Amino acid sequence: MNIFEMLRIDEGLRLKIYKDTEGYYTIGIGHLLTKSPSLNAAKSELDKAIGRNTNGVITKDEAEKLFNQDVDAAVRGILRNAKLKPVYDSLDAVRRAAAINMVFQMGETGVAGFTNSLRMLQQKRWDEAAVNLAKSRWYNQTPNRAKRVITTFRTGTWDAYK
Ligand SMILES: [Cl-]
Ligand SMILES: [Cl-]
Repeated sequence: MNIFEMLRIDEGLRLKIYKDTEGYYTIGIGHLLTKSPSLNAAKSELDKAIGRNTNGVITKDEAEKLFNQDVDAAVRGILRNAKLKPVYDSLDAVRRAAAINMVFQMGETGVAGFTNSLRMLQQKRWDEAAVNLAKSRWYNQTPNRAKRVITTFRTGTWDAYK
C-alpha cells in the first residue's frame, strides 16, 4: 500500500464530471474543478486542466495524470507550510501518507488549522491525536474516510485499508 493506492480507495475514480461530498464539481480521482454551481464553469476548468475540449468526459490516463499532479501538489503544499512541514518531517512513512491524504482532501490551509492535533502528532501521542482529529467537521461529514485516516495516524499501519 502507498499514498496513491490509499487515495484511490478514498476518492474512487469517475470519468465524467460529478459532485463530490460537498456538492462541488469534481472529476477523476477527487480532482476538484470549481466550487461554482455552474456546470459550464466546471467544463471550462476541465478543458483547461486537460488541455483539450473534453465536454465533461476524460480518459483513465487523463484521470491518473491529474491524480499524480494533485498528489505531488499536496506533498509540496505540506513542505512549503511552516506549520505542516515540521510535523511531516517527524512522522514515519505510513503516517506521512495520512498527512498527505488530509491535505489532498481539505487543502493546506484546512489541515494547518488542526493546531492541537498537529502538536500531538509531532509528540507521538497517537491515541490523543486520534481523539482530537475526530472532533472536527471533517470527521462528522465524512466519518468512514476520516476514521481510516485517523486509524493510520493512530497505528502507523495500513490496517484500515487492508
Ligand atoms: Cl490542474
Ligand atoms: Cl466517508
